[PDB]
Amino acid sequence: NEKKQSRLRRAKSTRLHIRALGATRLCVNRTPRHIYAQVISADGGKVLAQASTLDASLRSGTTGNIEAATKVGALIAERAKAAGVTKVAFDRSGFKYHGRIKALADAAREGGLEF
Amino acid sequence: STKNGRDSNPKMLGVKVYGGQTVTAGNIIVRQRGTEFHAGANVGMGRDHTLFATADGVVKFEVKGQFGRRYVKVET
Amino acid sequence: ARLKARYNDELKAKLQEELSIKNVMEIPRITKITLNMGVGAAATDKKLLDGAVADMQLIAGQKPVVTLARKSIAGFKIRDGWPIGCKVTLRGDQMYEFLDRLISIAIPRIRDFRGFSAKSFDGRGNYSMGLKEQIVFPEIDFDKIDRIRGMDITITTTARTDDEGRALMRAFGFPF
Amino acid sequence: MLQPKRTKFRKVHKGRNTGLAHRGSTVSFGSIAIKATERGRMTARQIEAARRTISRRIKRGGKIFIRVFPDKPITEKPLEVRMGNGKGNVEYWVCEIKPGKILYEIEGVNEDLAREAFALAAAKLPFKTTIVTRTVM
Amino acid sequence: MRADIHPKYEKLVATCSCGNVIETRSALGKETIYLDVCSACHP
Amino acid sequence: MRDKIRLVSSAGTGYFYTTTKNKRTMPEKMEIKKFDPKIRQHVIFKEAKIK
RNA sequence: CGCAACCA
RNA sequence: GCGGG
RNA sequence: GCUGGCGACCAUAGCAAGAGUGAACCACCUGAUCCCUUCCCGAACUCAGAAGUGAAACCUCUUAGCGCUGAUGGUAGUGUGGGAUUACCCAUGUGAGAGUAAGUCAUCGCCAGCU
RNA sequence: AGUAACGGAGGAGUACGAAGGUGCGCUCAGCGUGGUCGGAAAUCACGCGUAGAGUAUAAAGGCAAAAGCGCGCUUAACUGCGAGACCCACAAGUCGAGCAGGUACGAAAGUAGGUCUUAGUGAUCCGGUGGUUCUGUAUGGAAGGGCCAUCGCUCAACGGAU
Ligand SMILES: C[NH+](C)c1cc(NC(=O)CNC(C)(C)C)c(O)c2c1C[C@H]1C[C@H]3[C@H]([NH+](C)C)C(O)=C(C(N)=O)C(=O)[C@@]3(O)C(O)=C1C2=O
Ligand SMILES: C[NH+](C)c1cc(NC(=O)CNC(C)(C)C)c(O)c2c1C[C@H]1C[C@H]3[C@H]([NH+](C)C)C(O)=C(C(N)=O)C(=O)[C@@]3(O)C(O)=C1C2=O
Ligand SMILES: C[NH+](C)c1cc(NC(=O)CNC(C)(C)C)c(O)c2c1C[C@H]1C[C@H]3[C@H]([NH+](C)C)C(O)=C(C(N)=O)C(=O)[C@@]3(O)C(O)=C1C2=O
Ligand SMILES: [Mg+2]
Ligand SMILES: [Mg+2]
Ligand SMILES: [Mg+2]
Ligand SMILES: [Mg+2]
Ligand SMILES: [Mg+2]
Ligand SMILES: [Mg+2]
Ligand SMILES: [Mg+2]
Ligand SMILES: [Mg+2]
Ligand SMILES: [Mg+2]
Ligand SMILES: [Mg+2]
Repeated sequence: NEKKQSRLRRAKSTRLHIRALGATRLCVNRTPRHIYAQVISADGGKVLAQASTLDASLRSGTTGNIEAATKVGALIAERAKAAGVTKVAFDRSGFKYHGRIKALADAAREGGLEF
Repeated sequence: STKNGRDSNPKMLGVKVYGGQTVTAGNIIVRQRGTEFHAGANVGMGRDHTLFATADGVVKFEVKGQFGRRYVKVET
Repeated sequence: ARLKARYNDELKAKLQEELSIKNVMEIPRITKITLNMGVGAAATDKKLLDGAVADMQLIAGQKPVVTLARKSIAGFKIRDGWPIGCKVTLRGDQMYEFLDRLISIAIPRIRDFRGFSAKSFDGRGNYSMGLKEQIVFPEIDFDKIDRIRGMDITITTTARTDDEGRALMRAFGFPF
Repeated sequence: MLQPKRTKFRKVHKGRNTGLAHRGSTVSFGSIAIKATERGRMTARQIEAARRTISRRIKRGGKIFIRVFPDKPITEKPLEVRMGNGKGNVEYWVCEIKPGKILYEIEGVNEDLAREAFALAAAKLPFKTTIVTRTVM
Repeated sequence: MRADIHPKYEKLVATCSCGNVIETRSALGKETIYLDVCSACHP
Repeated sequence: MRDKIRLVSSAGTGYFYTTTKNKRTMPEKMEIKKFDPKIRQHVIFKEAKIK
């Protein structure tokens, strides 16, 4: 509650700026057990692509560490290129950019996503 | 003799372009002290909180968000 | 050091039985202990200004922080943003160590020590003690001591009622 | 005579007294009331005089509810000054009276003694008044 | 914890005057010799 | 009050900026990096007396 | 503190 | 701008 | 049928009061060696995890008590023409605020996972 | 929109190299309950918390992506400009996306041409200082002038008569 409430307060600024820029957004979410990435439209309503640690290719392994995040980043980069999404803005969603989030973002940069 | 004779010059504030009117880029829409109107799409804000059109289109006023803000936007 | 594993191994079932707490998670635990030392005489000298911080860093293993002033109370002769306090927050592996080193090596070391004041719960399981001098501390020595001030201590626990707080403080062997 | 303990501003525009009194028009504190059917101003001196003549008459039995309070300051120029040089000085305070306004209410007194008291008070006021009773809707 | 900011706190054995030798991690830098204890008081 | 001062380019060009400064809360000579347009480059401008 | 110089 | 304090 | 994320919409959606959820998910959680943190503190942030618990929290249900919405009618005001001058009246057009009856314990979309 | 009176109320003739930029973080004021002096009102802890705090400064309009409060690094308090507007007797004033160069911060999308905004000001003439392949009274120089930058007015009766 208090944690999620404060983190969403931290995310609002970047989210409103991304909406004002009118850009495709790579929104990420991180829980102690899993990680998620969604490539979302500029209008904020349509999910153009997605990836997570629930994919029958990462779930059977272990999730919630930096290696699983790198794998998710590679997978979301591929799926986003498949749907014709190249230029994105990274939405860390109130999480610090360092760590698992950074691993996902680096895997996505190397996968072909431009940001 | 009293101590009241002062006032300042007029500032000519207010809505300059109303809803439905066509604008070009750079046209001033609102002269305001604070933000009684907030910039929506294709509308920028100047240092003195002036709302101006950053694109051609028609002006549209709305009430949006959970703070019930008045928004100006330009439809292209 | 001792108190942590003691509560982890002995006091847990004891508290659960004595208080009748069904869920394991909702059992009274100690969350933090904060030692504040208000010193209003700050703009007057430096002995009693950094002496509180040094006495804390001696007593508490962790360094202190300088609590500033939030407003400008005229009758108090303070202005917004001026150092008027000091504090330290012991959380874990040091909070239990402070509880030990104050409840079994310095608890009964003050002159004419009655039991305690056991009606200070703040409507919840959070207790607040008091002290008149640092002489009781087995760390600060009365030779090096100077400009005797006193410290306030507040133990914050994950307790709901004052009864649960009383139980959690008794299991730790309080002065009652 | 009544007066605000303090105000935000010393002097006030003249204004227009127009319309009917739809708010303070119902007997709400007592059993009988005097009600203004005409429009005007009520100085604080008039309020004091009418309260005195009512209270001396009903002889302290029952309570009197004053429902008007003078909160408008009225200025006047000193004698033998010309028309400029700022606004005149405050002299007295008035309450604006719209037709239908309850001025005084009496609780705990029979109807005839209270009507005598209200007739005595009416001769101290600058507008026409009426005697009204409490109803139920 | 920040390292080069805090004080030093090491082990410490406590010799009570009533046979209740204790052990604690404190900042006395020596061996404590207690007179009063949580067993040798009027609590 | 605040005194007027020049910030002269340390690039040889005669370019300068003008600003004000509080002589009591800032007695040392101000040094700040600014764009010289005669060499089209950021250099250091040092304080000098207004002329 | 005084004497003397004053033509945006 | 020249001396005094 | 359930969770998660991102939106639309900004109280007919809220407060207050009850009640339920652990396959999964989510939360609390265990520890901090390492990356990162603390004007002190692994509280927060961060990392490595999976022994527990749905206690708290979230979420989902139920309830008009309060909020919120809200007619109809009347009233106030008012444009034009006319009549009076203490601010009204008449003809015609317009028409609140308050209050009343009543309604509300949301509706909708994209994606993923679990049954 | 504008709108007068010797109508009713108040402010200004500044401040700031950070109180500017940027990235990151934070959220008050008031209540209750406890706690060493310490007490209605200092600092600590816990519960609420209706915007009632704060904003360099008067008031108004704003302020959660806070425009309020901190920390790190910094100089965009840049140069050349500028579509298009607002306001305007003129002279002035105001806002400005975008473009080029050189930057700062940021992983990055980006954000920065001073400060929440609206007061903090003074034309022209005469002259001073820096720069300048503009000019240079036969010619070459120079003096002097021009141009760009900037300095000197309670010219406050503030469009300033000497
Ligand atoms: C539509 N209303 C009922 C609403 C809904 C939500 N919820 C969400 O959107 C997210 N959670 C849901 C969708 C409800 C499950 C809301 O989260 C909110 C609000 C209301 C606003 C009102 C805010 C308001 N001001 C700041 C514009 C205000 O003055 C108050 C107040 N108590 O005075 C508020 O509480 C307000 O700030 C506020 O917190 C709101 C919400 O958070
Ligand atoms: C500061 N913001 C985050 C905020 C938070 C809360 N609520 C809380 O803090 C919640 N309280 C907890 C700590 C959860 C118990 C708030 O409750 C509010 C507000 C904002 C204010 C804004 C107000 C504003 N004006 C008057 C300054 C305003 O004009 C509006 C508006 N919609 O136009 C408001 O809503 C405002 O008046 C208002 O009500 C606020 C809040 O209530
Ligand atoms: C509907 N709005 C206008 C509202 C009104 C009030 N009422 C008052 O404060 C009344 N106070 C008076 C007496 C009028 C001065 C309200 O008291 C509230 C709220 C908003 C709610 C929203 C709550 C919300 N839900 C989903 C739990 C929520 O999640 C948030 C949030 N994410 O910020 C809230 O702020 C919320 O919990 C909350 O506090 C609300 C109100 O308190
Ligand atoms: Mg922020
Ligand atoms: Mg508002
Ligand atoms: Mg009607
Ligand atoms: Mg209505
Ligand atoms: Mg509100
Ligand atoms: Mg002249
Ligand atoms: Mg020549
Ligand atoms: Mg020249
Ligand atoms: Mg003149
Ligand atoms: Mg003039």
